[PDB]
Amino acid sequence: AMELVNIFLETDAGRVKFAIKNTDDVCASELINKFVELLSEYIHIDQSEFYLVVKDKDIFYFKCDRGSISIVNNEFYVFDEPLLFVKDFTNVTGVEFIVTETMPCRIIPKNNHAVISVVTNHK
Amino acid sequence: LYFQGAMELVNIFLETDAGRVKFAIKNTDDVCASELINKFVELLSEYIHIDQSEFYLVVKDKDIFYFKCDRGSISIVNNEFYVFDEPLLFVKDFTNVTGVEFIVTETMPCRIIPKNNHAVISVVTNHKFYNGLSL
Repeated sequence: AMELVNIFLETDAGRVKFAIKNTDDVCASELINKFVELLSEYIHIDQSEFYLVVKDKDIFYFKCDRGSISIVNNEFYVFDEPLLFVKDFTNVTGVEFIVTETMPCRIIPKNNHAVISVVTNHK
Repeated sequence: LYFQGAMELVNIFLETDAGRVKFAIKNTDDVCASELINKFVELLSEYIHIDQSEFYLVVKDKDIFYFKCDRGSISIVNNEFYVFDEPLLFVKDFTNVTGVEFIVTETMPCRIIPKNNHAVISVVTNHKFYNGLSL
Protein backbone atom coordinates (compact mmCIF):
# COMPACT_ATOMS: atom_id res chain seq x y z
CA ALA A 1 0.00 0.00 0.00
CA MET A 2 2.92 2.30 0.83
CA GLU A 3 5.91 2.70 -1.47
CA LEU A 4 8.95 4.85 -2.19
CA VAL A 5 8.95 6.86 -5.41
CA ASN A 6 12.55 8.14 -5.34
CA ILE A 7 14.47 4.94 -4.52
CA PHE A 8 14.28 1.55 -6.24
CA LEU A 9 16.12 -1.75 -6.35
CA GLU A 10 18.18 -2.71 -9.39
CA THR A 11 17.74 -6.45 -9.93
CA ASP A 12 18.42 -9.07 -12.58
CA ALA A 13 14.73 -8.83 -13.55
CA GLY A 14 14.51 -5.03 -13.64
CA ARG A 15 13.35 -2.23 -11.34
CA VAL A 16 11.68 -3.25 -8.07
CA LYS A 17 9.85 -0.94 -5.68
CA PHE A 18 10.41 -0.61 -1.96
CA ALA A 19 6.85 -1.27 -0.78
CA ILE A 20 5.30 -2.04 2.60
CA LYS A 21 1.82 -3.43 3.20
CA ASN A 22 0.01 -1.05 5.60
CA THR A 23 -1.74 -3.57 7.84
CA ASP A 24 -2.42 -1.25 10.79
CA ASP A 25 -3.41 1.59 8.41
CA VAL A 26 -0.78 3.81 10.05
CA CYS A 27 0.59 6.92 8.33
CA ALA A 28 3.72 7.51 6.27
CA SER A 29 5.31 9.43 9.14
CA GLU A 30 4.78 6.48 11.50
CA LEU A 31 6.21 3.76 9.21
CA ILE A 32 9.21 5.61 7.75
CA ASN A 33 11.75 3.66 9.83
CA LYS A 34 10.48 0.46 8.20
CA PHE A 35 11.70 1.79 4.84
CA VAL A 36 15.08 2.61 6.40
CA GLU A 37 15.15 -0.96 7.70
CA LEU A 38 14.58 -2.23 4.16
CA LEU A 39 17.35 -0.05 2.70
CA SER A 40 19.60 -1.15 5.57
CA GLU A 41 20.12 -4.49 3.82
CA TYR A 42 21.72 -2.87 0.76
CA ILE A 43 23.47 0.30 2.02
CA HIS A 44 25.17 1.48 5.21
CA ILE A 45 22.52 3.63 6.88
CA ASP A 46 24.87 5.00 9.55
CA GLN A 47 27.20 6.34 6.82
CA SER A 48 24.71 7.50 4.17
CA GLU A 49 22.72 10.69 3.61
CA PHE A 50 19.62 10.52 1.44
CA TYR A 51 15.96 11.46 1.12
CA LEU A 52 12.90 9.22 1.21
CA VAL A 53 9.78 10.20 -0.75
CA VAL A 54 6.82 8.06 0.29
CA LYS A 55 3.61 7.79 -1.73
CA ASP A 56 0.57 7.12 0.50
CA LYS A 57 -2.33 8.69 -1.42
CA ASP A 58 -0.33 11.90 -0.97
CA ILE A 59 3.45 12.37 -1.18
CA PHE A 60 5.55 12.80 1.97
CA TYR A 61 9.22 13.81 1.99
CA PHE A 62 11.80 12.68 4.55
CA LYS A 63 15.56 13.05 4.97
CA CYS A 64 17.69 10.29 6.49
CA ASP A 65 21.03 11.67 7.67
CA ARG A 66 23.10 8.77 9.02
CA GLY A 67 20.05 7.18 10.60
CA SER A 68 18.50 10.44 11.84
CA ILE A 69 15.17 11.28 10.22
CA SER A 70 13.70 14.72 9.55
CA ILE A 71 10.51 15.89 7.86
CA VAL A 72 10.99 17.84 4.62
CA ASN A 73 8.25 20.33 3.74
CA ASN A 74 9.14 22.66 0.84
CA GLU A 75 9.56 20.13 -1.96
CA PHE A 76 7.27 19.66 -4.95
CA TYR A 77 9.12 17.37 -7.37
CA VAL A 78 6.81 15.03 -9.29
CA PHE A 79 8.46 11.60 -9.39
CA ASP A 80 6.04 10.73 -12.20
CA GLU A 81 8.61 9.73 -14.82
CA PRO A 82 7.02 6.67 -16.51
CA LEU A 83 9.06 3.74 -15.21
CA LEU A 84 8.58 0.02 -15.80
CA PHE A 85 8.53 -2.15 -12.68
CA VAL A 86 8.65 -5.80 -11.70
CA LYS A 87 8.21 -7.58 -8.38
CA ASP A 88 9.88 -11.00 -8.79
CA PHE A 89 13.65 -11.31 -9.10
CA THR A 90 16.63 -13.41 -8.05
CA ASN A 91 19.36 -11.04 -6.88
CA VAL A 92 19.88 -7.35 -6.26
CA THR A 93 22.63 -5.64 -8.25
CA GLY A 94 22.26 -2.02 -7.16
CA VAL A 95 20.17 0.67 -5.50
CA GLU A 96 18.69 3.40 -7.69
CA PHE A 97 18.25 6.93 -6.32
CA ILE A 98 16.24 9.68 -8.03
CA VAL A 99 18.11 12.85 -7.05
CA THR A 100 17.25 16.52 -7.55
CA GLU A 101 19.12 19.81 -7.24
CA THR A 102 17.69 20.18 -3.71
CA MET A 103 17.96 16.47 -2.80
CA PRO A 104 21.47 15.07 -3.30
CA CYS A 105 22.64 11.77 -1.84
CA ARG A 106 25.73 10.25 -0.25
CA ILE A 107 25.59 6.44 -0.37
CA ILE A 108 27.96 3.75 0.90
CA PRO A 109 26.65 0.46 -0.58
CA LYS A 110 26.90 -3.01 0.89
CA ASN A 111 28.09 -6.20 -0.78
CA ASN A 112 29.53 -4.55 -3.89
CA HIS A 113 26.07 -3.27 -4.84
CA ALA A 114 25.95 -0.49 -7.41
CA VAL A 115 24.78 3.06 -6.69
CA ILE A 116 22.63 4.37 -9.54
CA SER A 117 21.84 8.09 -9.64
CA VAL A 118 19.14 9.47 -11.96
CA VAL A 119 17.90 13.05 -12.08
CA THR A 120 14.42 14.53 -12.18
CA ASN A 121 13.75 18.26 -12.44
CA HIS A 122 9.98 18.16 -13.06
CA LYS A 123 8.44 20.64 -10.62
CA LEU B 1 40.40 15.20 -31.85
CA TYR B 2 43.24 17.01 -30.07
CA PHE B 3 43.69 19.60 -27.34
CA GLN B 4 46.34 21.97 -26.02
CA GLY B 5 47.09 23.27 -22.54
CA ALA B 6 45.28 22.34 -19.35
CA MET B 7 42.26 20.04 -19.30
CA GLU B 8 40.02 19.75 -16.24
CA LEU B 9 37.42 17.14 -15.29
CA VAL B 10 34.44 19.18 -14.12
CA ASN B 11 31.77 16.61 -13.21
CA ILE B 12 33.74 14.15 -11.05
CA PHE B 13 35.78 14.96 -7.95
CA LEU B 14 37.34 13.18 -5.02
CA GLU B 15 35.87 13.65 -1.55
CA THR B 16 38.75 13.75 0.94
CA ASP B 17 39.33 14.56 4.59
CA ALA B 18 40.47 18.01 3.44
CA GLY B 19 37.67 18.62 0.94
CA ARG B 20 37.07 18.36 -2.81
CA VAL B 21 39.93 17.46 -5.14
CA LYS B 22 39.98 18.12 -8.87
CA PHE B 23 41.41 15.95 -11.65
CA ALA B 24 43.43 17.89 -14.22
CA ILE B 25 46.02 17.25 -16.93
CA LYS B 26 48.42 20.18 -17.21
CA ASN B 27 49.71 19.62 -20.76
CA THR B 28 47.58 18.00 -23.47
CA ASP B 29 49.20 19.38 -26.62
CA ASP B 30 50.05 16.28 -28.65
CA VAL B 31 47.78 13.75 -26.90
CA CYS B 32 44.43 12.84 -28.43
CA ALA B 33 41.03 12.71 -26.78
CA SER B 34 40.93 8.95 -26.19
CA GLU B 35 44.32 9.03 -24.47
CA LEU B 36 43.32 12.02 -22.33
CA ILE B 37 39.98 10.61 -21.20
CA ASN B 38 41.66 7.24 -20.64
CA LYS B 39 44.07 8.92 -18.22
CA PHE B 40 41.12 10.26 -16.20
CA VAL B 41 39.54 6.79 -16.22
CA GLU B 42 42.86 5.34 -15.06
CA LEU B 43 43.00 7.82 -12.17
CA LEU B 44 39.41 7.03 -11.21
CA SER B 45 39.96 3.26 -11.42
CA GLU B 46 41.76 3.48 -8.08
CA TYR B 47 38.46 4.46 -6.42
CA ILE B 48 35.73 2.77 -8.52
CA HIS B 49 35.37 -0.48 -10.46
CA ILE B 50 35.64 0.69 -14.07
CA ASP B 51 34.68 -2.71 -15.51
CA GLN B 52 31.26 -2.52 -13.81
CA SER B 53 30.53 1.22 -13.74
CA GLU B 54 28.77 3.44 -16.28
CA PHE B 55 29.28 7.19 -16.00
CA TYR B 56 30.11 10.37 -17.91
CA LEU B 57 33.31 12.40 -18.05
CA VAL B 58 32.89 16.12 -18.79
CA VAL B 59 36.18 17.90 -19.47
CA LYS B 60 36.94 21.58 -19.98
CA ASP B 61 39.84 22.79 -22.16
CA LYS B 62 38.74 26.19 -23.49
CA ASP B 63 35.54 24.43 -24.61
CA ILE B 64 33.49 21.71 -22.93
CA PHE B 65 33.64 18.11 -24.18
CA TYR B 66 31.47 15.19 -23.12
CA PHE B 67 32.39 11.50 -22.93
CA LYS B 68 30.74 8.31 -21.70
CA CYS B 69 32.63 5.46 -20.02
CA ASP B 70 30.48 2.30 -20.22
CA ARG B 71 32.24 -0.55 -18.42
CA GLY B 72 35.59 0.76 -19.65
CA SER B 73 34.44 1.55 -23.21
CA ILE B 74 34.80 5.27 -23.90
CA SER B 75 32.57 7.12 -26.36
CA ILE B 76 32.16 10.77 -27.28
CA VAL B 77 28.79 12.34 -26.43
CA ASN B 78 27.42 14.90 -28.87
CA ASN B 79 24.61 17.41 -28.38
CA GLU B 80 25.10 17.99 -24.65
CA PHE B 81 24.72 21.46 -23.19
CA TYR B 82 25.37 21.32 -19.43
CA VAL B 83 28.00 23.85 -18.41
CA PHE B 84 29.00 22.74 -14.88
CA ASP B 85 29.60 26.36 -13.87
CA GLU B 86 28.69 26.13 -10.18
CA PRO B 87 31.56 27.69 -8.17
CA LEU B 88 33.20 25.16 -5.87
CA LEU B 89 35.94 25.13 -3.24
CA PHE B 90 38.87 22.85 -4.11
CA VAL B 91 41.94 21.64 -2.23
CA LYS B 92 45.10 19.94 -3.45
CA ASP B 93 46.49 18.44 -0.20
CA PHE B 94 44.78 15.57 1.61
CA THR B 95 45.46 12.36 3.51
CA ASN B 96 42.39 10.17 2.93
CA VAL B 97 39.85 9.70 0.15
CA THR B 98 36.40 9.01 1.59
CA GLY B 99 34.28 9.17 -1.55
CA VAL B 100 33.82 10.11 -5.19
CA GLU B 101 31.50 12.99 -6.08
CA PHE B 102 29.53 12.84 -9.34
CA ILE B 103 27.72 15.86 -10.77
CA VAL B 104 24.82 14.24 -12.64
CA THR B 105 22.17 15.60 -14.99
CA GLU B 106 18.93 14.46 -16.62
CA THR B 107 20.95 13.24 -19.61
CA MET B 108 24.00 11.96 -17.69
CA PRO B 109 23.10 9.52 -14.91
CA CYS B 110 25.72 7.30 -13.27
CA ARG B 111 26.03 3.68 -12.14
CA ILE B 112 28.98 3.35 -9.78
CA ILE B 113 30.46 0.41 -7.89
CA PRO B 114 33.00 2.02 -5.52
CA LYS B 115 36.12 0.47 -4.07
CA ASN B 116 37.30 0.33 -0.46
CA ASN B 117 33.97 1.31 1.10
CA HIS B 118 34.22 4.69 -0.63
CA ALA B 119 31.04 6.74 -0.66
CA VAL B 120 29.24 7.70 -3.87
CA ILE B 121 28.09 11.33 -3.74
CA SER B 122 25.60 12.48 -6.38
CA VAL B 123 24.82 16.17 -6.92
CA VAL B 124 22.57 17.56 -9.65
CA THR B 125 23.19 20.44 -12.02
CA ASN B 126 20.56 21.83 -14.41
CA HIS B 127 22.57 24.76 -15.82
CA LYS B 128 22.89 24.80 -19.61
CA PHE B 129 24.38 27.07 -22.26
CA TYR B 130 20.98 28.26 -23.47
CA ASN B 131 18.26 27.38 -20.92
CA GLY B 132 18.84 30.55 -18.90
CA LEU B 133 19.88 28.90 -15.63
CA SER B 134 23.69 29.12 -15.78
CA LEU B 135 25.98 31.94 -14.56
